[PDB]
Order: sequence, then C-alpha cells, then structure tokens
Amino acid sequence: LPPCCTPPKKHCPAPACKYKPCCKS
Repeated sequence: LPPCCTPPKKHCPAPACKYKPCCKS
C-alpha cells in the first residue's frame, strides 16, 4: 500500500499501517 502517512489512509487502525512513522512516533 502507498505511504500510509497520507490524508487518504493516515489513521493506523490495522497492522498494515504499522510502518507509519507518523503514527508510531
């Protein structure tokens, strides 16, 4: 998937968005 750190899918509800420095940090 594309950069999770984006308006489209910024939220990190699922694991797929575990590599989101914007959500982890």
